[PDB]
Amino acid sequence: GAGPVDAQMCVAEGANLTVGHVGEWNMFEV
Amino acid sequence: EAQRDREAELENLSRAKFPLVSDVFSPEDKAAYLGMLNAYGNPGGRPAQDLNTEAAASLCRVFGPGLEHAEAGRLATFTIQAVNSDGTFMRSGDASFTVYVDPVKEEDYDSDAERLNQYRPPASRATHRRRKDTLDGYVYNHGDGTYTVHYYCTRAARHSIYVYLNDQILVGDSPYRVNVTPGSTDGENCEAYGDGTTFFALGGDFSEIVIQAKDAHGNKVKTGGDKFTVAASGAAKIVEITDMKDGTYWVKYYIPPGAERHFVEISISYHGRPIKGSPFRPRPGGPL
Amino acid sequence: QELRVSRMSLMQSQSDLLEAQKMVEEQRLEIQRLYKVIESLNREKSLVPPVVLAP
Amino acid sequence: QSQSDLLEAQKMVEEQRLEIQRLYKVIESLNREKSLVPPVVLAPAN
Amino acid sequence: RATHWWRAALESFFSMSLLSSYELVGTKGAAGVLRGELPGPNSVSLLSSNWHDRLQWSFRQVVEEARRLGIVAREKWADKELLLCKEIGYFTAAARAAAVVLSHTHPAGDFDAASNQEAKPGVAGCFVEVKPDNLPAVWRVYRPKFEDDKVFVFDSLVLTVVHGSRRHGVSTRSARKVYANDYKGRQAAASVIYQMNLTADLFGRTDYALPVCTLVDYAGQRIMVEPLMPIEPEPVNVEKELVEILKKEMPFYVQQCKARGSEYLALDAVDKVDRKVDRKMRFISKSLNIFGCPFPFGHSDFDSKCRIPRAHLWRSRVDQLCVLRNLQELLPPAVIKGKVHPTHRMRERFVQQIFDIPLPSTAAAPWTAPKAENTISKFLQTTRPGSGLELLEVAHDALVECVQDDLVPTIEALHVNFLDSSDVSHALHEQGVNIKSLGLMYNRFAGAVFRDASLREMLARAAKHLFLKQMEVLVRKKAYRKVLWVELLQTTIVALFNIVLGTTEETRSFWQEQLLPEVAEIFGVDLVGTVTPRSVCHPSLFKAMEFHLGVKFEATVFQKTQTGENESLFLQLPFTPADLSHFTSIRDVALFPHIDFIRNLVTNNTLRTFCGFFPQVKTVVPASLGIIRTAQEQAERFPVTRDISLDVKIDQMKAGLTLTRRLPMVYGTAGMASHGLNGAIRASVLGVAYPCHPHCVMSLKRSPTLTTEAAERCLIFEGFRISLALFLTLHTMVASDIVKIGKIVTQLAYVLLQHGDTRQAIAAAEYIHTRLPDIGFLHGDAKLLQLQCRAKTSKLHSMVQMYKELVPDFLFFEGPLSLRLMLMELLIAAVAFQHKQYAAAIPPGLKVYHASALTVNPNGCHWTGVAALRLIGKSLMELRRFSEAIMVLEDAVRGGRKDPSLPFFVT
Amino acid sequence: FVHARDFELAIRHQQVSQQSHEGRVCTELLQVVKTAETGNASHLAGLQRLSRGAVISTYLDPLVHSPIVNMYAPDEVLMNFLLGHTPETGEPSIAGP
Amino acid sequence: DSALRRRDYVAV
Amino acid sequence: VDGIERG
Amino acid sequence: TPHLVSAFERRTQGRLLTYSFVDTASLDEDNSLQDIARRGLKIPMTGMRF
Amino acid sequence: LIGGGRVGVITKTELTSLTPEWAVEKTEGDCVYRVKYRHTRPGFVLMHV
Amino acid sequence: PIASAVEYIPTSAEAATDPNALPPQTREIVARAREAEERGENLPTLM
Repeated sequence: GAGPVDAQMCVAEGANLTVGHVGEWNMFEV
Repeated sequence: EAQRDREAELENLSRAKFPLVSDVFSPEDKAAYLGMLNAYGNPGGRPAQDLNTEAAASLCRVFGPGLEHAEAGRLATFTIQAVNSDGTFMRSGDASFTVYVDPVKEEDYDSDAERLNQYRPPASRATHRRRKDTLDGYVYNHGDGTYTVHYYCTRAARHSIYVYLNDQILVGDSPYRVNVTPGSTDGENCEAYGDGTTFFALGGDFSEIVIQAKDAHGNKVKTGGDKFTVAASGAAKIVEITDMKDGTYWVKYYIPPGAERHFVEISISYHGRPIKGSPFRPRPGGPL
Repeated sequence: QELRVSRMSLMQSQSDLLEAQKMVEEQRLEIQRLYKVIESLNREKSLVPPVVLAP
Repeated sequence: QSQSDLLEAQKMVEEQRLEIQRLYKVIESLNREKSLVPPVVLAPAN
Repeated sequence: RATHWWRAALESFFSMSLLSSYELVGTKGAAGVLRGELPGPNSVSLLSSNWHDRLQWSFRQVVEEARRLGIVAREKWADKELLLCKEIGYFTAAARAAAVVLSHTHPAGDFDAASNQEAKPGVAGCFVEVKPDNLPAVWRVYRPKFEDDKVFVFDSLVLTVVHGSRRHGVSTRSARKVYANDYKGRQAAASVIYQMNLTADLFGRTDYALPVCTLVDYAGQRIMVEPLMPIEPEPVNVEKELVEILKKEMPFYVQQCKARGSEYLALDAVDKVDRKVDRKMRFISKSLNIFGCPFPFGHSDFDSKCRIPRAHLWRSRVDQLCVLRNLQELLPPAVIKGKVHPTHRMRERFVQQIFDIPLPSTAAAPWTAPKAENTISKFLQTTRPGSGLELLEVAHDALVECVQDDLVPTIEALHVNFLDSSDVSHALHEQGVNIKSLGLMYNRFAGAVFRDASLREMLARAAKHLFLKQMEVLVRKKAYRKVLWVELLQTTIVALFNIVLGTTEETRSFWQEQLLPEVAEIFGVDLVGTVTPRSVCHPSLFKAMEFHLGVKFEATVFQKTQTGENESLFLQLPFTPADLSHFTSIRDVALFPHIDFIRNLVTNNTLRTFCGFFPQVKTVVPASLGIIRTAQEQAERFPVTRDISLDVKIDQMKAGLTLTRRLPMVYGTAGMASHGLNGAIRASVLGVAYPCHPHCVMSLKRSPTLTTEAAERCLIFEGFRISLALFLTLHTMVASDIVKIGKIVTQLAYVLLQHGDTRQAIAAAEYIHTRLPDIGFLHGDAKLLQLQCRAKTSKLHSMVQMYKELVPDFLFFEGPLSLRLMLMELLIAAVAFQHKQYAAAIPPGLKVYHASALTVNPNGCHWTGVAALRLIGKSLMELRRFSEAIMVLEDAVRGGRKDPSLPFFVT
Repeated sequence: FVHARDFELAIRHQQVSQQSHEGRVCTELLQVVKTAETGNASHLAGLQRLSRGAVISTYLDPLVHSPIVNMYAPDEVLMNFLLGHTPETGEPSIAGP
Repeated sequence: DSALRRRDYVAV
Repeated sequence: VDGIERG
Repeated sequence: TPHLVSAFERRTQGRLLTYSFVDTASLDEDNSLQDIARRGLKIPMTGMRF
Repeated sequence: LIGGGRVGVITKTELTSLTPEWAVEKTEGDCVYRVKYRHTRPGFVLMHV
Repeated sequence: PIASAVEYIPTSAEAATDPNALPPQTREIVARAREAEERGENLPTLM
């Protein structure tokens, strides 16, 4: 039952969501 | 059929030539190699009778760092040396010194264990009555009078170490008190209590997932200083993570005003491994 | 709206700052001191062969 | 500003720890090698 | 004859007489005592049937005699050590014999098939499969680790085919790795057991036989061949037996350990039953550097629902010895962030020679060490670990740091190799890093030749893993009963080689969606979108893929398009099953030994049925023998280079990087640039001495008297020659190696070439490039001897002949930017400088300078770049082109100024 | 379908050899000398005969290569039309229906 | 003809 | 090419 | 620096090389001479003329 | 060369450019988006996923 | 050239935080190490 994709239930997970690094690639998942 | 050696001698020139060390190496050079092997190989390799005496009891020493402290799920070792009744030391090593460890809490010794030793044939009868938690320290004999013990006893209690000679008589100033406590903090058994496991607060007031650190086996760790990676995936923002330095940690989350219908979860976790109840899913507190 | 960083307590944010800057001064003083042993071994001429005068 | 300096601080502790790790490797090797140096032998000509 | 001391070894490699269980040819070891005692053909043999008897008898001979001392007694200890490895080589000869014909007669275990379609007839009939209803005694001691695995008993050899497990989720790829570190556990044990019996120090209950197993690989089957222990008096599990007595001596201590993790944790208290058993296990735990019980009996890392047989140490009655079985959890695993990987295992060299802190067994094994390890080397990397998972996290972070700062700069400063498929898979393994960590080295490599070598190695591995995924499908469906298995095996090879390397669109599309994602999910580097096929399309990738797949091609692959005094080699790019190798010529008979014997038994009484594959054989010779350890510890106390001084070590720390640790290393310290004739140019630039770096040692004491009265070669030379000589003879009588045998000889001939000795290095070279196969760049290295050997003893014309052969050989097999080419050009310019041609040294020396900036250290200069620019500046000085000499020497000054890894003497 | 490789060859742009007629017949006929010396019958149908459609005479008498000698053998009819044009056959095609 | 690659990948 | 053909 | 020479050679393999001048005062301040010795005259996303 | 961490400071550089290079690498059937980003400056910004 | 006078001897300084802006706990620790260099036990804390 895929249906539509609700925005509110889309979650953001990762270790670099709130921390950053200048000049290096920062990764997170959605 | 009488060949044996007179067909073995013709076969070690074809298909069985076998270069040996004497064949490969000249005689002058072979003394050089074999001389070098001296340093480079296997670096590790009826007059009468007089008397017989036993260890007494009160004079035997029980020195050891384990008889004063323990380490989480690890060895607790102390050395007992048998002493002759006058003061000299028995450097022969023939004395059994059993160690029974009693965590200090009818009301739970043994039941099954006492029927095993109702007789315990009387020359060597058992004297200690086995508790709900006696943990037999091992009796490694060094063959020179010294005996190392290895025991293991989890609970947060003031344990009493008992030492018996030939499993008959108490030794030294037994029982010795060790302050066995909770140990190193791991994941898994850590438990979260409060209203943050359940209904949160509308309007961004706050919510609270106070967690209690636990060691590997049951006990509650009460030494602050560790770190708990608390993920805030969803419409949750971890405000504080403060160490209370008595084992409890103090973690917030708040839902913004206007985003209470969203997906909110909290993922408190130690190094790699989560805790009991993560990936915690709080529900809206007030109606609608 | 109210940011999550602006509604935290001033006490714990500052206390974690002073304890972490204390650790910064810990590591700096260790760096000073291991470099003191480094400049010791280079400059005191102990990484040089000693000399023997045989006849 | 306290939070930006705070996340500054764990990175500075991590970078200083890596420089400590380099220094402990050099110190250990210099101390171990400073017994095996071959001493030089000098002899008169006449 | 002179050459005899290396020739007799390699000739013995070419004649390793194929023996059945009853056959005992020889008058030296087991064949001179046990001959004609336990006879019988295959029909009556099955049980016991020598092999295990022959191997353990020779193991009893080597331990009995090394106890005896004396110079005459230890000479004969030297023979029985080679006789033991000759006996192991007899086991491996039958290991390749049984397993290769197993694949032909019983494809994928089950007979049926389109081959032998017609009681099973032929040589297939002599194979007796065992289910748990046929021979239940065999099923007990030798149970397959997974369910799809079939076990065949032939002569006295248990052949466990690897096929994964369908139901449980274990692929045939993952099953091959769990069988691989099961072997690595037995190789780990085999060194420790040999040492434990060797030293004096510590009806003896546990007797600890030599663990012997071979992982022969013919076309991705992973046949495990083990000797059969005597099973007529069905072996007592020593694990059950030890804890049953312990349960009848301290019943309550066993139960308390049972509630802890398992009843086998009480086995740390086995002194109560036997003093001998407990102290012997203390030695195994100390040498392999493992906590508590040395072998993982009670605890496992794989989940319990997947029924995987744990460690057993079955002891029999006929010969009264316990053999080690199922040691797939002996090595400590690698944990990345908290998720445990039980397929991946840390190496022997990391556990027992790098990380001196003991390591746990699986993970769920409870950590038990009472804060006695406060600070040692690597000092636990702080953070105070509390359980087994955190200690393995400390160990894996130590292995990441060791592959980052201790393996990358050692390879970058030449030293080892890292050049041609094998010795890239050996430099990783013996330095202590698993081969699956190569993705981390790719990101940190700066030079072009090392980056392209790692990229080639990962891509050659990845095409192998797609080959194993495809045969997972071909066994998933039952197609080996419809179509003929041999040509289905061959047609997968030609389809794969055409789809990976080619000049069409379907090879670029295959790289974009299947090959590069395979590299990403194993070596852990996202290379999709950068490693377009026109960067490594050179047939170096074809050679590395050739070795790692176990398939051989003919010399008709490499033709040439000469256009006047050159070769200009090329490869054709239709691949056919016809281009696959038929083992007839003298160069490739020594890659599938006994081609003429395996021919006669699977044909007729049962040409396009043998073509292609050869068995990759991975035997278990213990790395603790007298010959093995003597050559090893001589190679660590006499290294190639310890640099000019110690103040340059402090300079490299200043505004630079960490320090490199290199470990003892017997073979593979080879190539040019270390102790070839370019080692003389390197020594002149860096300020050191080339032969035997600190000195030219000719005596044993500094004698003023002798020098005052003074006012056949090096002792290091004669010692390392005579230790590597018997090192060569041992591995050749082992046989079963092929590529690393050639790696012993090319290392040996580089050392002969170092201290003069031109004629012996000439003869040792010509053996390599006429008789040994073409599976590495072994024929590139063999002619690489000849150009250096002629260079010492003048011979300028044979230099030019040898040079024009290997210039098209190196532009073709390594590309236009090569380490071997740049060193070769520097040697030609050096010879041109010696004989004072002056001109015609600028054109070769310029090609050194245009290459050395890119191929090694693009962060700035190299000793090859400095030697190149100095040769150009000297030559332009004496040809009176004085203005151009100003540019060349001043450019060397500016580049070499602000650059580490070059001493003060260079700048 | 028999010459299925050369049909998909005519979709390619090819490379024009920068040599004379004597330079042409020098280089593939030097190639075939040592491809013959390496042996094997696999090369025999591939390049050992297919490269022999290269005469070393500019003049050709018209009683050969006539418009009616393309009657005795149709293989060179297809070879001179399908971008061979007087100047590798190892890719098989699965013969299923 | 590399578009016949892509169109055939859409087809069977 | 004839020698290969009758080889 | 040889870091920038090796990076330039790997990029412009097969291209053509032109000598050109650029005014440093008209250059943006981030391409100061100290930073040019480190990075190698970084190009802004709008390009730079020559 | 502004003061601590470029936090709370909005010059022309925080107004006109403010472009961290970002990309997304969605696979061919998973439910997971891999998002990567890097920026030239330190500071204090709001990300709108 | 240039006589070896005492003002031409190279002198080395060091980065140190101003000891009026530091908190008293870090002031105690920094001063403790600076008294420990007269006492001579500034050998590494591990070994």
